[PDB]
Amino acid sequence: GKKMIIKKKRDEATDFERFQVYFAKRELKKKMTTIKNKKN
Amino acid sequence: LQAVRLYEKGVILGYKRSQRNQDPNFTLISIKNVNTKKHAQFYVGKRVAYVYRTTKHHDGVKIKCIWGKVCRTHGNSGVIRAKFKTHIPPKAFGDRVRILMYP
Amino acid sequence: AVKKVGKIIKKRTKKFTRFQSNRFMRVKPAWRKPRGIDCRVRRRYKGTNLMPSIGYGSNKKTKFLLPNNKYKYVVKNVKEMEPLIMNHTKYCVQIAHNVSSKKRKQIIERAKQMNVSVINAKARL
Amino acid sequence: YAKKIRNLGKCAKGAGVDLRVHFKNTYEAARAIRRMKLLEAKKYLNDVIEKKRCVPFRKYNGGVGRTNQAKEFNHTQGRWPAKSCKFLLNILDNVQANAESRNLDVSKLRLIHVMVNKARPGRRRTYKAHGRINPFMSSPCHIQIIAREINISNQNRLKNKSVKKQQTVQ
Amino acid sequence: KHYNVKGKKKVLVPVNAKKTINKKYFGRKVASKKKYVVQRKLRKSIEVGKVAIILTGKHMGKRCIITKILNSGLLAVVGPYEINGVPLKRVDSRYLVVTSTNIFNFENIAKLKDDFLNYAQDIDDDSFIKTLEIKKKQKKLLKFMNNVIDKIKEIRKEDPKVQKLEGIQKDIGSLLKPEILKNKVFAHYLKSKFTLRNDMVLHKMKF
Amino acid sequence: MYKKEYVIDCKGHLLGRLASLIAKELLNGQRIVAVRCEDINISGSLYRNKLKYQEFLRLRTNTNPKKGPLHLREPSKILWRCVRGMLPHKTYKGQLALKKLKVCVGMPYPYDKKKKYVLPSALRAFRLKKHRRYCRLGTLSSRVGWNYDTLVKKNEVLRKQVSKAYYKKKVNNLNEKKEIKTEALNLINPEQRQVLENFGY
RNA sequence: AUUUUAAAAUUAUUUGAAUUUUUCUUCUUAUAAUUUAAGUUGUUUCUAUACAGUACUUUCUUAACCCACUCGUCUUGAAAC
RNA sequence: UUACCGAUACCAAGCCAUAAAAAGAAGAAAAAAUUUUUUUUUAGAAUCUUUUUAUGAGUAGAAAAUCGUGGGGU
RNA sequence: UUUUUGUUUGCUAAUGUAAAAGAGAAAUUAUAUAUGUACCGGUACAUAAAUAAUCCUAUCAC
Ligand SMILES: O[C@H](c1cc(C(F)(F)F)nc2c(C(F)(F)F)cccc12)[C@@H]1CCCCN1
Ligand SMILES: O[C@H](c1cc(C(F)(F)F)nc2c(C(F)(F)F)cccc12)[C@@H]1CCCCN1
Ligand SMILES: [Mg+2]
Ligand SMILES: [Mg+2]
Ligand SMILES: [Mg+2]
Ligand SMILES: [Mg+2]
Ligand SMILES: [Mg+2]
Repeated sequence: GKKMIIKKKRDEATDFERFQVYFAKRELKKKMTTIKNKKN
Repeated sequence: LQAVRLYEKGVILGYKRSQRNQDPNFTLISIKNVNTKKHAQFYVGKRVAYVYRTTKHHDGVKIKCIWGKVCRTHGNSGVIRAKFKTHIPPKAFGDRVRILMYP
Repeated sequence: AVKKVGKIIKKRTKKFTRFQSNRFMRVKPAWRKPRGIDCRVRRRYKGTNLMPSIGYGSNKKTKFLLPNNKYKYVVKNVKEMEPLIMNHTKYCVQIAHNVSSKKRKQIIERAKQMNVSVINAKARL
Repeated sequence: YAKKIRNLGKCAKGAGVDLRVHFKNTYEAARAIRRMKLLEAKKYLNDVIEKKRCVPFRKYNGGVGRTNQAKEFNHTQGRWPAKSCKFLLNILDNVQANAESRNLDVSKLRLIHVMVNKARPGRRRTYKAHGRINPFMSSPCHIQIIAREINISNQNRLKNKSVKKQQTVQ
Repeated sequence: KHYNVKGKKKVLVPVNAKKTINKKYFGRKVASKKKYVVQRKLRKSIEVGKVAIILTGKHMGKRCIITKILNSGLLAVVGPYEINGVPLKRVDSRYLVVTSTNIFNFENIAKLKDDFLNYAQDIDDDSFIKTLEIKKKQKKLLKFMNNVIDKIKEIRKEDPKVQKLEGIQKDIGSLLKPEILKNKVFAHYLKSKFTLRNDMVLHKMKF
Repeated sequence: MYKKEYVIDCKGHLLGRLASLIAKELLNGQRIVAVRCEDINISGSLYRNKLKYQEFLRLRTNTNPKKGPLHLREPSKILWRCVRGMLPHKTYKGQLALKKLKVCVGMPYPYDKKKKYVLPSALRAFRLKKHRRYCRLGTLSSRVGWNYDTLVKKNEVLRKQVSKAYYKKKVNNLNEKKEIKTEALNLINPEQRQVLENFGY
């Protein structure tokens, strides 16, 4: 059900919203990358 | 990232065809992830460009392009018919084509 | 196919070559209409040479117009040049293949005076 | 002669009018020769006359045997057409002489045009079967030999487009 | 002027007859017998402060904010030069995919709307079309390479209309920029280019 | 069929249908690597299949069997033949398409590290009722003289161990990534985080 | 060089009616305009500030997709073994 | 049960011919320039011109319109 | 191997691509169930179950 709802959200999103999501992902990646580096 | 897509990818397939009759006036195009009639209709007015490379330079370049309009959907499975300014060469039958977002 | 340029429509740019003119030397390309049983061309089987037919003809209005839009008029002499003084936008001069060079030059000169186009000015130039 | 030369000062020509040799063998020989320094060609001819190196019969190869020397030209068939070779040699010699008479170095001369045309057949009669006369004609030839001494648009829009492309690349 | 047939209300715009056509059996006459051509009428998504993606230009894929419905049908667009790099650019409605996002919907930038509107109004149609003289001058440079380009650029700069346009653009930037900057995500979005990827089906997209 | 090269895992598929699927793709313009061809299933009973094969073999050219129907008995080879059958191979385009196809028994050098795809409309589990007789292609091949079946099986088994090893590592990596994500979700920005949560990620 | 008119329709007016009380309500008295009449015109590029270029035209050349059986002939019937 | 593909058949539009039908023994239009020049035309060939509509398979055969070759008078 | 410019007498500078626009994605296996994990194929516990309807990877120039 959750996945369905996620899919629906994705479908209905505005371009800006998609962009926002992308930005968020990028931020996470940055943070994630940093964490990985630290671990190393 | 260098270069921005902005088009849907496609494959320029056969001509519009009988079993053994040609019809070079229309080309059949498969558009990436569009599998149904309904989806196909979305692309109806979009402009299609077959871009191709050559050895001899022309207008000072090795790449030239033939333009088309995308005319109608084609049978149940998301394929579309496209009509071009000049008919496409059949050398093209397995090639990639671009379906732009304009109109 | 069809060869639109201006309003000038040509239905069939390809020449209709004689059947089998491509198979035996002795048979020239000049259209001849096939007769006799079992022709294939006569019978119009898919894949053979086409038969010239009246459908192919150009619109009565643009017919003998060349790409220029002027009817070609053959010119052997100044006297002949003269009928087209009141027609420089509708007929274009071609100088006869057999005209000597001086005469040709003269004709060309005349044409320029008249504002009439010459389609073959360059012969012996 | 058939070739487009431009400058005949660096060229030496030689011809054979109606040779009493077979057109096909001679043709083959000519082919073998072609695109070679004159002296080398002469040497080759000499060798063929003495049955040391063969000429490869590649065009008119119907029934011609299967020699050992043909491996030199990546072929299987080859022959040593004696009389024809001799004739060719003579013509080569003539050409050389002509060159000498002018002012061309024989070491730097290459055969640029070795043409063999077939002349009019010399008619003879052979007798066959049940009282039947048949043509026993020859295949004469003309030989022509030439030796030679051997050592946008701009458009403003287009320009703009190009510039843009360059920028993109950068 | 407008006509209301069958309940459409189409709106007429005065047009000029330019093409001449040969008469049947005497002297030529103008092609157009019609004096008024129906107005373009844009789609029910093109607004005054929405962000759109330019599909075809040199700034291909850039996200630029819409400015003025420029009466000639085609609209004016700005990606506030000091942020996105898109100048005061005239564009057709078809070569722009307008997103559902509006600038004047944000709480910070909504108050500076009247000024923007005024600025848009100030921009005109004839300020875009380059006069023939300039074109001629540009051409004259064809008869080294980069030097030519530089010359062309200089010529372009020289144009008084062009200068005016530039000034207008600058003014717009001044008006808008700081607010945009403050909305950092929004600014980033504006900056970035829209690219289709291997998941974006396009036909199911509601952007 | 817009990928560079599709690697198809032929295990658990139904032969003819699979071939058909391949052929169209090939025609369109897609490089296909049919991998693991020993485990392709045929819808007939094994014995029936064998009989059919025998019959096929029997139809050879009477004058000189050096020409005529070449009875290629490798499972991959068989698959290839089938594919060809469903193609206009006598033309140029058809030939090209045929060439584009590559068939492999088991898994070789590069096609162990590439993602293996499955054709769901051709699967045996989805196309046959489970009270009908089916036949493994490898077995059939063996029956009509292929010999290298056991060896192939052994190779496959060996590969499996390697895959398992790799898989474990992959799993570990995934877990690590997840952990990192969990850690870092609190280190971003509130609104952004919320947005991310909303969109599934 | 008068059926690219006349009317229809529409727009802004003006007189009288109607029951379908209605910013497309209809007829009608009169006037201008317009196009939904009365078969496509306009805007901006580009070719191009070119004389021929790699662009454009066209002849030839192979490709390629699809098709295509030796013509004449006598014959119910010929690609005909 | 839908959906679709699919003819030289059908429909819509053009153009070609054929057949028939309407009908026919005087006149300035526009553009570009800068009120006057320049640019185009300014039609009337009866088997001809303008327009309209329908139609177009074809061996044996018939007819018509053309096209070309050797010579003749003009 | 790296760099630069180019491939705009029969020759002696030299071009071609049936396919780049992110051509992204390595468990295995069953289909009336599989996969791990931990012990001894068996047991117990997890885990997938519209599985690519996903995940990864993009634009942060200077
Ligand atoms: O089409 C059948 C057939 C052929 C071949 C092939 F040619 F590939 F070896 N394989 C078949 C198989 C196969 F073994 F699965 F390949 C099964 C059933 C029929 C087959 C044969 C062909 C001759 C007449 C009917 N049986
Ligand atoms: O029919 C009139 C006409 C008159 C005369 C005339 F009376 F002079 F002999 N001759 C005509 C001729 C003519 F006989 F050849 F002279 C042809 C056509 C019309 C003619 C036309 C009427 C339209 C204007 C031209 N003359
Ligand atoms: Mg018959
Ligand atoms: Mg016959
Ligand atoms: Mg065929
Ligand atoms: Mg009989
Ligand atoms: Mg008829």
